[PDB]
Amino acid sequence: GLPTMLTPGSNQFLTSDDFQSPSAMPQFDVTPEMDIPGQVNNLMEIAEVDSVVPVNNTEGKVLSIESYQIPVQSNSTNGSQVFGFPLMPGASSVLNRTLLGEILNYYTHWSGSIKLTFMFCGSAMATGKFLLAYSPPGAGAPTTRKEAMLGTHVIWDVGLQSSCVLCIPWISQTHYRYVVVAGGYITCWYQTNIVVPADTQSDCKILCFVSACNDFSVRMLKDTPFIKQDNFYQ
Amino acid sequence: GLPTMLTPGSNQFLTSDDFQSPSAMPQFDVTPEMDIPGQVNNLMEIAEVDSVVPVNNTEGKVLSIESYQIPVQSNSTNGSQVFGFPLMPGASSVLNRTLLGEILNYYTHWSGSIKLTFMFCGSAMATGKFLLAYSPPGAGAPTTRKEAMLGTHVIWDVGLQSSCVLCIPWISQTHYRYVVVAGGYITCWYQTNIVVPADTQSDCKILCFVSACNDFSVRMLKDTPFIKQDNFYQ
Amino acid sequence: RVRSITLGNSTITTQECANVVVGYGVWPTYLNQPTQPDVATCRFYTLESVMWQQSSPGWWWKFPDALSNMGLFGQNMQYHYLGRAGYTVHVQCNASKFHQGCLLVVCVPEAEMGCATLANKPDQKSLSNGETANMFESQNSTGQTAVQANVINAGMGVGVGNLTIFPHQWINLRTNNSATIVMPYINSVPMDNMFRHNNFTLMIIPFAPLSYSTGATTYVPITVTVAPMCAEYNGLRLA
Amino acid sequence: NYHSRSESTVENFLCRSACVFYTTYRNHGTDGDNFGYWVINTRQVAQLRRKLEMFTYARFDLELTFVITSTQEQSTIQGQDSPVLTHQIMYVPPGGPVPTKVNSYSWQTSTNPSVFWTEGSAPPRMSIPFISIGNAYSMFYDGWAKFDKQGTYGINTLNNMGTLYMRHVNDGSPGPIVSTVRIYFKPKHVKTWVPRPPRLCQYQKAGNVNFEPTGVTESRTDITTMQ
Amino acid sequence: NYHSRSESTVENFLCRSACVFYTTYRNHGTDGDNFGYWVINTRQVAQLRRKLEMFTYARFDLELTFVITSTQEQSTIQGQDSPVLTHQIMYVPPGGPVPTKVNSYSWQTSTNPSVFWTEGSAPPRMSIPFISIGNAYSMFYDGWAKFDKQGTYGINTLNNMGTLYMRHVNDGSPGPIVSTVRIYFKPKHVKTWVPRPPRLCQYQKAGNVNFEPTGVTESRTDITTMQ
Repeated sequence: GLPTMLTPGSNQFLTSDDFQSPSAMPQFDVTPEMDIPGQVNNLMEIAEVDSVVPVNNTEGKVLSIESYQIPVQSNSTNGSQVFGFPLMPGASSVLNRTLLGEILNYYTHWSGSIKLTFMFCGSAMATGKFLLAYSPPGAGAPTTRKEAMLGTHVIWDVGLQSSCVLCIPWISQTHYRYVVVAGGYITCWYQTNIVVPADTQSDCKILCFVSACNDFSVRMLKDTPFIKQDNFYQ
Repeated sequence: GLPTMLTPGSNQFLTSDDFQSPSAMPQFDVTPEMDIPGQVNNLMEIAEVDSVVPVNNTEGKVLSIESYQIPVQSNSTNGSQVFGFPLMPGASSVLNRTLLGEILNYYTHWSGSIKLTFMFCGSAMATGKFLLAYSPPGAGAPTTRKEAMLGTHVIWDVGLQSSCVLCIPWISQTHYRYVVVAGGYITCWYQTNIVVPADTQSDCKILCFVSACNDFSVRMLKDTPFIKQDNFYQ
Repeated sequence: RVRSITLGNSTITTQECANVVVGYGVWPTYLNQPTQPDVATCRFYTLESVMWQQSSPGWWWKFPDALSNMGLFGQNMQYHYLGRAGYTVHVQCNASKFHQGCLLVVCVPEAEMGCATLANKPDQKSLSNGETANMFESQNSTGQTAVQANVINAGMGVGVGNLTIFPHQWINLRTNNSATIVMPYINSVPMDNMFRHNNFTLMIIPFAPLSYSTGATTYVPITVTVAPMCAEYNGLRLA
Repeated sequence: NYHSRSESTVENFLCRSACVFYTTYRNHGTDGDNFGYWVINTRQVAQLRRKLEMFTYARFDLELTFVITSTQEQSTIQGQDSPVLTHQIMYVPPGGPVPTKVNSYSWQTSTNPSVFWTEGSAPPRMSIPFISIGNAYSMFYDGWAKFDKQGTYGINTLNNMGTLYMRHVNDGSPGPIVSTVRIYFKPKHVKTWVPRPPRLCQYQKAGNVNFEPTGVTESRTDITTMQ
Repeated sequence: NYHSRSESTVENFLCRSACVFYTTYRNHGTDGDNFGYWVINTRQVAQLRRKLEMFTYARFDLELTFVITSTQEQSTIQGQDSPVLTHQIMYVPPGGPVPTKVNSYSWQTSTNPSVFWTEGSAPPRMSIPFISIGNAYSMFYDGWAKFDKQGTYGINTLNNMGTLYMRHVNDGSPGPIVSTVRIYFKPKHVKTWVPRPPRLCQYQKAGNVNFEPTGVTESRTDITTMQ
């Protein structure tokens, strides 16, 4: 009796709609929820967690646990570069498969600060200094110890502390940037050689961690570029 | 369950409807608006702006900037006509491609007062008088200086002021008139010759401006008769 | 009378009765990585004067490229990745009372200019020579990668008489000799790479040709002086 | 201020309607194999399986939309003039009778939910509640259904969500007609616990977590290189 | 009093539903080129392009209505009796997977919006929000995407609004069927900045502002003439 119009867009199945669906099993009582520990309500909780960064991405090492270990040579030229990777959490293969990068690859846009932690895994008696230098996007990676020092850097003294947390700021012209392919660079430099009670043989290692800060967000959900299937698995 | 009728006009796509459209990208956060200078909310703001009128529309001059320059002869018969064009902002080619005429050609009906500014671009020591005469629609353009003076006119004295603003009133039998093809006439007359310190060679120029007044409106939007395409540009 | 204006170590002379056109009614401000300001760049950069002749078409400058080599603010364009600035353009004109002519001094935001060859893009040199002005022509331009700099279309495919829609000023030599335009930062993003984006261009197009009495100076100098305002940049902190 | 984390939430992350299965069933056949079926699983589509297996326990309602389209086949039958085609999508709850023939007694569906849809209308839709004697679906089970059998590792009967069955109510014409169902899956009211690392190695079997070992990431030339 | 300026407003001036694209796609084909596509552009229809380019920056939502009509072709196939035809209009957001074949994996549209429409109903409709990492679409860009390349002048990736894809879900009959989509475009919630002169010279290319120089207006015989 009540008049009604066609309202174009009816009798259509828009995949991204929020219409109520009739219940195939009404008058059926579901079991009550149980207080399971670990309630997660947002993927950033996963992205806020430190994950070990594989920086030793050289050929032949990605299949071993040595990909996570940054080698610190017992003797090397002062001002040599210990390591270096670009600040592309969703693009650069160093940070791509981390928890942060895994979350990022599920989305198209992202924004926020990257939290990097470098931990020295050498002896308690070992001492030494490192230049953890950060290059802003567009600047280009430094080529010497002096160029790294003249920019943003910290003197990470191994003897004083075995860890160094470095918060990478958000520098972009837009509110969000694309996850896919500037971002910046992290380079470490031998300020001083590692000094030990002069009797050791093997070399020290540095472990890297990546995390998101509290201002991290992702906008446009998409399919991750990592899992692939030819058809149904069964 | 609730009864409903056919209500003729349903399941139709009326192009000029205001029905809500389902969002293909819901749960997507658009970037916030930025305070960009130049917020325009109405085309009359464009139409209220003075635009230089090409009055020197003689053949061979429309491709040069001389089409905007009204030549004022160093010596000519007193009572000669400096220039003259009809008051057809959307029809006459003199006013057709101005900002006002460009806005008008996007509509079918219009109403309001035309604001005309004439600026003398001669020397500061130059002096002289002009008859800026306005003919109401249906009267016909005057043929002599006396006929122009016996009607609506101003004595624009070059020495006293280098600009003259002339507000053309709204004279029509209807609230709106069609943009397409009476309107009136503007004619300028040599009241006196231009007088200079008797040593100059080149002649002076007059620049004309057209604008809409605060009571200007346009009713029926249509396609402009100026841009044309055979098909899609790509 | 005479008004003296000093910014940094630069001083210019302006009339008391000088009309100032403030962009779109907006005075340049900051966006209130933390952006870093540079007040040392707030100086008067007087470009080389251009000689206005009886047969001279207009000129244009694209100001991110124009001040690209002007000491400070040029070093800052080269140095900082992101930059933002409003500009005070002051166009002077030195003429006697025996000189004629009218000028349209207009600043055009996003003046994307076409090419002489339709299936081509203008090159960097043709679009902006920097501190050197690029001149219009009274006829069609010919070139594989040259800007279509015919005066009537203002290089933009529009009517040159309709250019008054942009923040403009009229210099009638019998009435005025100067033009002050205060252009805020106009863009679709809060801050942009300055080395590859000209936010606006200044067009000085003589609508009435220059004229002069016998014995008077043939050319009339047109001087453009630009003062960046509220310039701020990217900022390099945290590591 | 802080940027909104709205679409990063587990509800927005997981409640996305995706196609998880499509099958074709005939209108005529030699045996009674003229029906399509699908045991409701979340481990057959890699994208959805990875997204769900990023958590250990989940609890959600199944919203299913069926996109059924029919095609007339080849030739040799004239004057087809088939009337409109009606489809039955029968849902079999866990422990319910499972058909083996197109005209089985189970299709009479005394207690199996069933939706009858006529072609030309909006696609049929039904919602399955959280059906488990347990308190949550477990994407991972470090245990045996029966400790005696080695092959029962990782299998528990608490994740069985039922089976969907599709068929033609009427043939319409004496000529061949084949229909595709194209089930679209959408979890609703999702609660997830104990987050897990994303699956790195490619999946091999739907009922296994077996994997060929893979590198942690892609390699580069040097530890100091930038491109 | 003052006459009303209601329909002169930018909203009324620009929010007018116009056809911006039409394409035909087959139901059968040799390759998989049985689909229509359209990169969403505002610079292909001269009237709409001129109206939008009268401003420098714009910010609007895209309302799209699709008018899909199917026609049976020629002959040599008998007993066609095709069932109703279903169409899929998949929208690909910027940066999303782009199909190359009629049966590409992108059509499974894990995150690409897609509308399935059966013929005989009201035309399908979908609305695209303002999608740009920038704060407004820029109809004019006096700059280079990459300053090194000359050919990048006037191109910025902030105006990319995605691509529309159209195809047949079902063939219906073994005979030829060709469908035209006829997309109708309508901006909503339009805010415009920095007004510009109307384009005088005729457009040449969609991705260029190049122009053959044209006279400022039409000529007349004399500066004092009246007709």
